[PDB]
Amino acid sequence: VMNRLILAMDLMNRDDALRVTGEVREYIDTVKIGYPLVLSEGMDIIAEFRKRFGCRIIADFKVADIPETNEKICRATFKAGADAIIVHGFPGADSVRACLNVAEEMGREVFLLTEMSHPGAEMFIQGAADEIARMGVDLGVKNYVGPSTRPERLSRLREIIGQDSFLISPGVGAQGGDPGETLRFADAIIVGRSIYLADNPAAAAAGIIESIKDL
Amino acid sequence: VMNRLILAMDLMNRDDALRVTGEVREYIDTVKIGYPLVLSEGMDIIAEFRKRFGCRIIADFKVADIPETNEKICRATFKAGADAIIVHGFPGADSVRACLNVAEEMGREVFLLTEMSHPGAEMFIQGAADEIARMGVDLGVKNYVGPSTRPERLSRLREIIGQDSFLISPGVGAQGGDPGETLRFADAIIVGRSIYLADNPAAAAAGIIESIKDL
Ligand SMILES: O=c1ccn([C@@H]2O[C@H](COP(=O)(O)O)[C@@H](O)[C@H]2O)c(=O)[nH]1
Ligand SMILES: O=c1ccn([C@@H]2O[C@H](COP(=O)(O)O)[C@@H](O)[C@H]2O)c(=O)[nH]1
Repeated sequence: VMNRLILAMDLMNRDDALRVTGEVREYIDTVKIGYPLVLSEGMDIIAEFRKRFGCRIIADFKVADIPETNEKICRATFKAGADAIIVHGFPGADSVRACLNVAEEMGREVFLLTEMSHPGAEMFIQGAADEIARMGVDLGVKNYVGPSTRPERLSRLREIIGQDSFLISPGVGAQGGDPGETLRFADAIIVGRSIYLADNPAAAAAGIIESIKDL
Repeated sequence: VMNRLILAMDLMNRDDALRVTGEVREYIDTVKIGYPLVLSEGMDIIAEFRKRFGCRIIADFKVADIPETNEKICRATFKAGADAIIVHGFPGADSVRACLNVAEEMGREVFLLTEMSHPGAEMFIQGAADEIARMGVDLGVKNYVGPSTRPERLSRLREIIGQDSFLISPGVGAQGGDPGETLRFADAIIVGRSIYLADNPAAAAAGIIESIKDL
Protein backbone atom coordinates (compact mmCIF):
# COMPACT_ATOMS: atom_id res chain seq x y z
CA VAL A 1 0.00 0.00 0.00
CA MET A 2 1.51 3.34 -1.03
CA ASN A 3 3.14 4.82 2.01
CA ARG A 4 1.44 2.18 4.20
CA LEU A 5 -1.55 4.59 4.37
CA ILE A 6 -5.13 3.76 3.36
CA LEU A 7 -7.72 6.56 3.23
CA ALA A 8 -11.06 5.80 4.90
CA MET A 9 -13.38 7.85 2.70
CA ASP A 10 -16.49 8.23 4.86
CA LEU A 11 -17.72 11.58 3.62
CA MET A 12 -21.30 11.21 2.44
CA ASN A 13 -21.27 13.74 -0.41
CA ARG A 14 -19.82 12.71 -3.79
CA ASP A 15 -18.38 16.13 -4.48
CA ASP A 16 -16.62 16.34 -1.08
CA ALA A 17 -15.45 12.72 -1.32
CA LEU A 18 -13.98 13.27 -4.76
CA ARG A 19 -12.34 16.55 -3.74
CA VAL A 20 -10.60 15.13 -0.71
CA THR A 21 -9.53 11.89 -2.36
CA GLY A 22 -8.07 13.82 -5.27
CA GLU A 23 -6.19 16.15 -2.94
CA VAL A 24 -4.51 13.21 -1.12
CA ARG A 25 -4.05 10.80 -4.07
CA GLU A 26 -0.35 11.53 -4.36
CA TYR A 27 0.10 10.03 -0.84
CA ILE A 28 -1.99 6.71 -0.99
CA ASP A 29 -2.72 3.92 -3.56
CA THR A 30 -5.74 2.43 -1.72
CA VAL A 31 -9.07 3.92 -0.65
CA LYS A 32 -11.40 2.20 1.81
CA ILE A 33 -15.04 2.94 0.86
CA GLY A 34 -17.85 2.04 3.24
CA TYR A 35 -21.56 2.28 3.64
CA PRO A 36 -21.66 6.02 4.56
CA LEU A 37 -20.58 6.90 1.02
CA VAL A 38 -22.12 3.98 -0.87
CA LEU A 39 -25.56 4.27 0.74
CA SER A 40 -25.58 8.02 0.08
CA GLU A 41 -24.26 8.05 -3.50
CA GLY A 42 -24.67 4.52 -4.85
CA MET A 43 -22.39 1.58 -5.60
CA ASP A 44 -21.45 3.23 -8.88
CA ILE A 45 -19.15 5.47 -6.75
CA ILE A 46 -16.67 2.52 -6.54
CA ALA A 47 -16.03 2.31 -10.26
CA GLU A 48 -15.88 6.09 -10.47
CA PHE A 49 -13.14 6.21 -7.86
CA ARG A 50 -11.20 3.25 -9.09
CA LYS A 51 -11.14 4.84 -12.57
CA ARG A 52 -10.69 8.50 -11.65
CA PHE A 53 -7.92 7.87 -9.19
CA GLY A 54 -6.46 4.57 -10.40
CA CYS A 55 -6.60 3.47 -6.81
CA ARG A 56 -7.47 0.12 -5.34
CA ILE A 57 -10.71 -0.01 -3.44
CA ILE A 58 -11.41 -1.92 -0.26
CA ALA A 59 -15.15 -2.16 0.46
CA ASP A 60 -15.49 -1.91 4.25
CA PHE A 61 -18.89 -3.59 4.38
CA LYS A 62 -18.26 -5.55 7.58
CA VAL A 63 -20.17 -8.41 6.01
CA ALA A 64 -22.02 -10.12 8.85
CA ASP A 65 -24.89 -12.20 7.47
CA ILE A 66 -25.71 -15.87 6.90
CA PRO A 67 -23.67 -17.64 4.23
CA GLU A 68 -26.22 -17.34 1.42
CA THR A 69 -26.72 -13.62 1.90
CA ASN A 70 -23.00 -13.04 2.33
CA GLU A 71 -22.38 -14.55 -1.13
CA LYS A 72 -24.90 -12.13 -2.64
CA ILE A 73 -23.34 -9.15 -0.90
CA CYS A 74 -19.87 -10.13 -2.01
CA ARG A 75 -20.90 -10.73 -5.60
CA ALA A 76 -22.67 -7.34 -5.78
CA THR A 77 -19.61 -5.66 -4.28
CA PHE A 78 -17.09 -7.26 -6.63
CA LYS A 79 -19.41 -6.60 -9.61
CA ALA A 80 -19.22 -2.93 -8.60
CA GLY A 81 -15.44 -3.07 -8.95
CA ALA A 82 -14.16 -3.43 -5.42
CA ASP A 83 -10.76 -5.11 -5.16
CA ALA A 84 -11.39 -6.48 -1.69
CA ILE A 85 -14.11 -6.68 0.93
CA ILE A 86 -13.91 -6.59 4.74
CA VAL A 87 -15.82 -9.42 6.44
CA HIS A 88 -16.71 -9.86 10.10
CA GLY A 89 -15.45 -13.08 11.63
CA PHE A 90 -17.85 -13.07 14.61
CA PRO A 91 -20.66 -14.78 12.49
CA GLY A 92 -18.46 -17.85 12.20
CA ALA A 93 -16.70 -19.98 9.69
CA ASP A 94 -19.48 -20.77 7.22
CA SER A 95 -20.22 -17.07 6.80
CA VAL A 96 -16.53 -16.32 6.15
CA ARG A 97 -16.12 -19.27 3.78
CA ALA A 98 -19.10 -17.99 1.72
CA CYS A 99 -17.20 -14.75 1.18
CA LEU A 100 -13.97 -16.58 0.37
CA ASN A 101 -15.79 -18.68 -2.21
CA VAL A 102 -17.10 -15.65 -4.06
CA ALA A 103 -13.71 -13.95 -3.88
CA GLU A 104 -12.12 -17.06 -5.38
CA GLU A 105 -14.68 -17.13 -8.18
CA MET A 106 -14.21 -13.45 -9.01
CA GLY A 107 -10.46 -13.09 -8.51
CA ARG A 108 -10.78 -10.79 -5.48
CA GLU A 109 -9.71 -10.80 -1.84
CA VAL A 110 -11.29 -10.98 1.60
CA PHE A 111 -10.05 -9.15 4.66
CA LEU A 112 -11.14 -10.67 7.98
CA LEU A 113 -12.06 -8.22 10.74
CA THR A 114 -11.13 -9.99 13.99
CA GLU A 115 -11.15 -7.27 16.79
CA MET A 116 -12.73 -3.85 16.37
CA SER A 117 -11.20 -0.55 17.51
CA HIS A 118 -14.01 1.11 19.47
CA PRO A 119 -14.60 0.78 23.24
CA GLY A 120 -17.61 -1.49 22.86
CA ALA A 121 -15.43 -4.08 21.15
CA GLU A 122 -14.31 -5.06 24.66
CA MET A 123 -17.74 -6.40 25.56
CA PHE A 124 -18.03 -9.39 23.22
CA ILE A 125 -15.59 -9.22 20.32
CA GLN A 126 -12.33 -9.02 22.22
CA GLY A 127 -12.88 -12.27 24.09
CA ALA A 128 -13.55 -14.09 20.81
CA ALA A 129 -10.92 -12.31 18.73
CA ASP A 130 -8.00 -14.71 19.09
CA GLU A 131 -10.26 -17.60 18.16
CA ILE A 132 -11.70 -15.59 15.23
CA ALA A 133 -8.13 -14.98 13.99
CA ARG A 134 -7.24 -18.67 14.35
CA MET A 135 -10.40 -19.49 12.38
CA GLY A 136 -9.20 -17.21 9.68
CA VAL A 137 -5.81 -18.92 9.52
CA ASP A 138 -7.59 -22.31 9.33
CA LEU A 139 -9.77 -21.03 6.46
CA GLY A 140 -6.74 -19.78 4.54
CA VAL A 141 -7.44 -16.05 5.06
CA LYS A 142 -4.35 -14.00 4.26
CA ASN A 143 -5.64 -10.45 4.95
CA TYR A 144 -6.77 -9.17 8.36
CA VAL A 145 -8.02 -6.07 10.14
CA GLY A 146 -7.26 -5.30 13.79
CA PRO A 147 -7.31 -2.29 16.11
CA SER A 148 -4.85 0.60 16.24
CA THR A 149 -6.38 1.56 19.57
CA ARG A 150 -5.03 -1.60 21.23
CA PRO A 151 -1.49 -2.29 20.03
CA GLU A 152 -1.07 -5.19 22.47
CA ARG A 153 -4.08 -6.80 20.79
CA LEU A 154 -2.73 -5.93 17.41
CA SER A 155 0.51 -7.63 18.42
CA ARG A 156 -1.32 -10.82 19.55
CA LEU A 157 -3.22 -10.79 16.20
CA ARG A 158 0.06 -10.56 14.32
CA GLU A 159 1.42 -13.45 16.39
CA ILE A 160 -1.55 -15.65 15.39
CA ILE A 161 -1.59 -14.79 11.70
CA GLY A 162 2.17 -14.81 11.18
CA GLN A 163 4.42 -12.45 9.27
CA ASP A 164 3.31 -13.35 5.80
CA SER A 165 -0.32 -12.35 6.31
CA PHE A 166 -1.31 -8.76 5.48
CA LEU A 167 -2.69 -6.71 8.39
CA ILE A 168 -4.36 -3.31 8.15
CA SER A 169 -5.45 -1.28 11.11
CA PRO A 170 -8.06 1.46 11.71
CA GLY A 171 -8.38 3.71 14.71
CA VAL A 172 -5.41 5.96 13.94
CA GLY A 173 -5.90 9.63 14.72
CA ALA A 174 -9.48 10.41 15.69
CA GLN A 175 -9.96 7.24 17.76
CA GLY A 176 -6.60 7.77 19.52
CA GLY A 177 -4.25 5.35 17.75
CA ASP A 178 -0.71 6.30 16.74
CA PRO A 179 0.72 5.71 13.21
CA GLY A 180 4.19 4.60 14.19
CA GLU A 181 3.12 2.37 17.05
CA THR A 182 0.49 0.69 14.90
CA LEU A 183 2.98 0.05 12.11
CA ARG A 184 5.11 -1.96 14.51
CA PHE A 185 2.50 -4.73 13.94
CA ALA A 186 0.29 -3.74 10.97
CA ASP A 187 1.48 -3.46 7.37
CA ALA A 188 -0.75 -0.45 6.73
CA ILE A 189 -2.83 2.02 8.68
CA ILE A 190 -6.31 3.22 7.83
CA VAL A 191 -7.00 6.91 8.45
CA GLY A 192 -10.33 8.66 8.00
CA ARG A 193 -11.32 11.80 9.88
CA SER A 194 -7.77 12.97 10.73
CA ILE A 195 -7.41 13.43 6.97
CA TYR A 196 -10.85 14.07 5.55
CA LEU A 197 -12.02 16.53 8.23
CA ALA A 198 -8.68 18.41 8.25
CA ASP A 199 -8.61 21.97 7.00
CA ASN A 200 -5.89 20.72 4.60
CA PRO A 201 -6.30 16.98 3.96
CA ALA A 202 -3.14 16.84 1.84
CA ALA A 203 -1.08 18.41 4.61
CA ALA A 204 -2.63 16.01 7.12
CA ALA A 205 -1.75 13.02 4.92
CA ALA A 206 1.77 14.33 4.26
CA GLY A 207 2.36 14.76 7.93
CA ILE A 208 1.33 11.21 8.66
CA ILE A 209 3.61 9.88 5.99
CA GLU A 210 6.49 12.03 7.30
CA SER A 211 5.94 10.06 10.48
CA ILE A 212 5.81 6.68 8.71
CA LYS A 213 9.01 7.26 6.76
CA ASP A 214 10.72 8.34 9.95
CA LEU A 215 10.10 4.75 11.04
CA VAL B 1 -47.37 -7.18 11.21
CA MET B 2 -50.04 -8.34 8.75
CA ASN B 3 -50.50 -12.03 9.24
CA ARG B 4 -47.35 -12.12 11.42
CA LEU B 5 -45.39 -12.59 8.14
CA ILE B 6 -42.55 -10.36 6.93
CA LEU B 7 -41.17 -10.88 3.41
CA ALA B 8 -37.37 -10.98 3.11
CA MET B 9 -36.93 -9.49 -0.35
CA ASP B 10 -33.42 -10.61 -1.32
CA LEU B 11 -33.84 -10.84 -5.06
CA MET B 12 -31.21 -8.69 -6.73
CA ASN B 13 -33.19 -7.53 -9.77
CA ARG B 14 -35.64 -4.62 -9.39
CA ASP B 15 -38.12 -6.09 -11.84
CA ASP B 16 -38.18 -9.51 -10.11
CA ALA B 17 -38.28 -7.90 -6.65
CA LEU B 18 -41.21 -5.70 -7.61
CA ARG B 19 -43.06 -8.57 -9.28
CA VAL B 20 -42.81 -10.90 -6.32
CA THR B 21 -43.56 -8.27 -3.70
CA GLY B 22 -46.63 -7.17 -5.63
CA GLU B 23 -47.85 -10.75 -5.97
CA VAL B 24 -47.66 -11.32 -2.17
CA ARG B 25 -48.70 -7.83 -0.94
CA GLU B 26 -52.19 -8.97 -0.01
CA TYR B 27 -50.60 -11.31 2.62
CA ILE B 28 -47.96 -9.02 4.41
CA ASP B 29 -47.71 -5.34 5.56
CA THR B 30 -43.91 -5.32 6.08
CA VAL B 31 -41.00 -6.01 3.73
CA LYS B 32 -37.45 -6.59 4.94
CA ILE B 33 -34.97 -5.15 2.40
CA GLY B 34 -31.27 -5.93 2.70
CA TYR B 35 -27.99 -5.34 1.00
CA PRO B 36 -28.53 -7.87 -1.86
CA LEU B 37 -31.26 -5.65 -3.29
CA VAL B 38 -29.97 -2.25 -2.17
CA LEU B 39 -26.41 -2.77 -3.40
CA SER B 40 -27.72 -4.02 -6.75
CA GLU B 41 -30.43 -1.41 -7.38
CA GLY B 42 -29.70 1.52 -5.06
CA MET B 43 -31.16 2.92 -1.86
CA ASP B 44 -33.88 4.61 -3.90
CA ILE B 45 -35.51 1.12 -4.04
CA ILE B 46 -36.72 1.67 -0.43
CA ALA B 47 -38.86 4.70 -1.21
CA GLU B 48 -40.12 3.02 -4.35
CA PHE B 49 -41.34 0.03 -2.38
CA ARG B 50 -42.72 1.94 0.53
CA LYS B 51 -44.75 4.06 -1.92
CA ARG B 52 -45.74 1.43 -4.46
CA PHE B 53 -46.85 -1.09 -1.90
CA GLY B 54 -47.71 1.09 1.09
CA CYS B 55 -45.70 -1.34 3.14
CA ARG B 56 -43.39 -0.73 6.04
CA ILE B 57 -39.75 -1.35 5.35
CA ILE B 58 -37.22 -2.90 7.69
CA ALA B 59 -33.64 -2.34 6.47
CA ASP B 60 -31.74 -5.53 7.37
CA PHE B 61 -28.32 -3.90 7.31
CA LYS B 62 -26.90 -5.80 10.29
CA VAL B 63 -25.18 -2.59 11.30
CA ALA B 64 -21.87 -3.64 12.86
CA ASP B 65 -19.46 -0.70 12.87
CA ILE B 66 -17.99 1.76 15.37
CA PRO B 67 -20.43 4.27 16.87
CA GLU B 68 -19.57 7.17 14.56
CA THR B 69 -19.96 5.13 11.40
CA ASN B 70 -23.11 3.47 12.70
CA GLU B 71 -24.74 6.91 13.08
CA LYS B 72 -23.93 7.70 9.45
CA ILE B 73 -25.32 4.39 8.23
CA CYS B 74 -28.50 4.83 10.21
CA ARG B 75 -29.04 8.39 9.07
CA ALA B 76 -28.54 7.41 5.40
CA THR B 77 -30.96 4.51 5.85
CA PHE B 78 -33.71 6.54 7.51
CA LYS B 79 -33.22 9.35 4.95
CA ALA B 80 -33.95 6.70 2.31
CA GLY B 81 -37.30 6.01 3.98
CA ALA B 82 -36.73 2.89 6.01
CA ASP B 83 -39.06 2.53 9.00
CA ALA B 84 -36.61 0.47 11.02
CA ILE B 85 -33.07 -0.86 10.86
CA ILE B 86 -31.58 -4.13 12.14
CA VAL B 87 -28.42 -3.67 14.21
CA HIS B 88 -25.93 -6.27 15.41
CA GLY B 89 -25.44 -6.35 19.15
CA PHE B 90 -22.07 -8.18 19.07
CA PRO B 91 -20.14 -4.81 18.55
CA GLY B 92 -21.29 -3.71 21.99
CA ALA B 93 -23.31 -1.09 23.70
CA ASP B 94 -21.82 2.12 22.32
CA SER B 95 -22.39 0.90 18.77
CA VAL B 96 -26.03 0.06 19.56
CA ARG B 97 -26.62 3.34 21.41
CA ALA B 98 -25.34 5.26 18.34
CA CYS B 99 -28.09 3.64 16.30
CA LEU B 100 -30.70 4.30 18.98
CA ASN B 101 -29.70 7.96 19.08
CA VAL B 102 -30.25 8.41 15.35
CA ALA B 103 -33.53 6.51 15.50
CA GLU B 104 -34.69 8.81 18.29
CA GLU B 105 -33.72 11.88 16.29
CA MET B 106 -35.50 10.69 13.15
CA GLY B 107 -38.59 9.06 14.68
CA ARG B 108 -37.61 5.53 13.62
CA GLU B 109 -36.91 2.20 15.31
CA VAL B 110 -33.99 -0.15 15.90
CA PHE B 111 -34.21 -3.92 15.95
CA LEU B 112 -31.39 -5.65 17.83
CA LEU B 113 -30.07 -8.87 16.30
CA THR B 114 -28.94 -10.99 19.26
CA GLU B 115 -28.44 -14.62 17.92
CA MET B 116 -28.22 -15.47 14.23
CA SER B 117 -29.93 -18.42 12.53
CA HIS B 118 -27.12 -20.07 10.56
CA PRO B 119 -24.87 -22.89 11.83
CA GLY B 120 -21.84 -20.66 12.26
CA ALA B 121 -23.74 -18.60 14.82
CA GLU B 122 -22.88 -21.36 17.30
CA MET B 123 -19.17 -20.53 17.19
CA PHE B 124 -19.13 -17.06 18.78
CA ILE B 125 -22.55 -15.40 18.76
CA GLN B 126 -24.55 -17.99 20.66
CA GLY B 127 -22.35 -17.83 23.74
CA ALA B 128 -22.72 -14.05 23.88
CA ALA B 129 -26.38 -13.89 22.86
CA ASP B 130 -28.05 -13.85 26.28
CA GLU B 131 -25.73 -11.07 27.38
CA ILE B 132 -26.36 -9.19 24.09
CA ALA B 133 -30.11 -9.43 24.75
CA ARG B 134 -29.70 -8.21 28.34
CA MET B 135 -27.64 -5.31 26.97
CA GLY B 136 -30.49 -4.47 24.71
CA VAL B 137 -32.98 -4.46 27.58
CA ASP B 138 -30.61 -2.19 29.55
CA LEU B 139 -30.37 0.19 26.57
CA GLY B 140 -34.15 0.35 26.23
CA VAL B 141 -34.36 -1.67 22.99
CA LYS B 142 -37.91 -2.83 22.37
CA ASN B 143 -37.48 -4.75 19.07
CA TYR B 144 -35.37 -7.89 18.64
CA VAL B 145 -34.37 -10.52 16.10
CA GLY B 146 -33.62 -14.13 16.99
CA PRO B 147 -33.39 -17.50 15.24
CA SER B 148 -36.23 -19.67 13.95
CA THR B 149 -33.72 -22.48 13.58
CA ARG B 150 -33.27 -22.72 17.36
CA PRO B 151 -36.62 -22.37 19.10
CA GLU B 152 -35.10 -23.14 22.52
CA ARG B 153 -32.83 -20.14 21.97
CA LEU B 154 -35.72 -18.10 20.72
CA SER B 155 -37.57 -19.03 23.91
CA ARG B 156 -34.63 -17.94 26.13
CA LEU B 157 -34.49 -14.64 24.15
CA ARG B 158 -38.18 -14.08 24.79
CA GLU B 159 -37.64 -14.80 28.48
CA ILE B 160 -34.93 -12.10 28.68
CA ILE B 161 -36.76 -9.42 26.72
CA GLY B 162 -40.20 -10.02 28.22
CA GLN B 163 -43.62 -10.18 26.61
CA ASP B 164 -43.95 -6.55 25.72
CA SER B 165 -40.90 -6.44 23.46
CA PHE B 166 -41.41 -7.20 19.75
CA LEU B 167 -39.52 -10.22 18.39
CA ILE B 168 -39.14 -11.19 14.75
CA SER B 169 -37.46 -14.33 13.56
CA PRO B 170 -35.73 -15.42 10.32
CA GLY B 171 -34.75 -18.90 9.30
CA VAL B 172 -38.25 -20.16 8.48
CA GLY B 173 -38.50 -22.43 5.46
CA ALA B 174 -35.22 -22.62 3.55
CA GLN B 175 -33.04 -22.70 6.67
CA GLY B 176 -35.27 -25.35 8.29
CA GLY B 177 -37.39 -23.36 10.76
CA ASP B 178 -41.12 -23.96 11.20
CA PRO B 179 -43.73 -21.13 11.16
CA GLY B 180 -45.96 -22.36 13.93
CA GLU B 181 -43.16 -23.39 16.27
CA THR B 182 -41.40 -20.07 15.79
CA LEU B 183 -44.58 -18.12 16.50
CA ARG B 184 -44.79 -19.75 19.92
CA PHE B 185 -42.05 -17.23 20.88
CA ALA B 186 -41.75 -14.62 18.09
CA ASP B 187 -44.42 -12.08 17.19
CA ALA B 188 -43.64 -12.37 13.49
CA ILE B 189 -41.68 -14.60 11.16
CA ILE B 190 -39.42 -13.51 8.33
CA VAL B 191 -39.57 -15.59 5.16
CA GLY B 192 -37.42 -15.14 2.09
CA ARG B 193 -36.60 -17.93 -0.35
CA SER B 194 -39.59 -20.18 0.52
CA ILE B 195 -41.68 -17.37 -0.94
CA TYR B 196 -39.55 -15.54 -3.47
CA LEU B 197 -38.05 -18.63 -5.15
CA ALA B 198 -41.41 -20.47 -5.23
CA ASP B 199 -43.01 -21.15 -8.58
CA ASN B 200 -46.04 -19.30 -7.14
CA PRO B 201 -44.94 -16.86 -4.41
CA ALA B 202 -48.54 -15.90 -3.60
CA ALA B 203 -49.50 -19.53 -3.09
CA ALA B 204 -46.40 -20.05 -0.94
CA ALA B 205 -47.31 -17.02 1.21
CA ALA B 206 -50.96 -18.08 1.45
CA GLY B 207 -49.97 -21.50 2.58
CA ILE B 208 -47.78 -20.13 5.33
CA ILE B 209 -50.54 -17.90 6.56
CA GLU B 210 -53.02 -20.81 6.47
CA SER B 211 -50.60 -22.37 8.92
CA ILE B 212 -50.33 -19.24 11.09
CA LYS B 213 -54.08 -18.78 11.38
CA ASP B 214 -54.44 -22.42 12.29
CA LEU B 215 -52.43 -21.44 15.37
O1 LIG C 1 -12.64 -1.93 13.97
C1 LIG C 1 -12.89 -1.16 13.03
C2 LIG C 1 -13.31 -1.50 11.74
C3 LIG C 1 -13.45 -0.56 10.76
N1 LIG C 1 -13.37 0.81 11.10
C4 LIG C 1 -13.58 1.80 10.06
O2 LIG C 1 -12.36 2.46 9.78
C5 LIG C 1 -12.59 3.87 9.64
C6 LIG C 1 -11.98 4.64 10.80
O3 LIG C 1 -12.02 5.99 10.41
P1 LIG C 1 -11.46 7.16 11.36
O4 LIG C 1 -11.71 6.76 12.80
O5 LIG C 1 -9.99 7.31 11.08
O6 LIG C 1 -12.27 8.35 10.90
C7 LIG C 1 -14.08 4.03 9.52
O7 LIG C 1 -14.48 3.81 8.17
C8 LIG C 1 -14.61 2.88 10.36
O8 LIG C 1 -15.90 2.50 9.95
C9 LIG C 1 -12.97 1.19 12.38
O9 LIG C 1 -12.79 2.36 12.67
N2 LIG C 1 -12.76 0.20 13.27
O1 LIG D 1 -29.88 -14.41 11.88
C1 LIG D 1 -30.30 -13.93 10.80
C2 LIG D 1 -30.41 -12.57 10.48
C3 LIG D 1 -30.99 -12.16 9.31
N1 LIG D 1 -31.28 -13.13 8.32
C4 LIG D 1 -31.83 -12.68 7.05
O2 LIG D 1 -33.18 -13.09 6.95
C5 LIG D 1 -33.43 -13.59 5.63
C6 LIG D 1 -33.66 -15.09 5.64
O3 LIG D 1 -34.17 -15.40 4.37
P1 LIG D 1 -34.55 -16.91 3.95
O4 LIG D 1 -33.59 -17.85 4.65
O5 LIG D 1 -35.97 -17.15 4.38
O6 LIG D 1 -34.39 -16.87 2.45
C7 LIG D 1 -32.26 -13.15 4.79
O7 LIG D 1 -32.46 -11.81 4.35
C8 LIG D 1 -31.12 -13.15 5.80
O8 LIG D 1 -30.10 -12.28 5.40
C9 LIG D 1 -31.16 -14.48 8.60
O9 LIG D 1 -31.51 -15.33 7.80
N2 LIG D 1 -30.67 -14.82 9.82
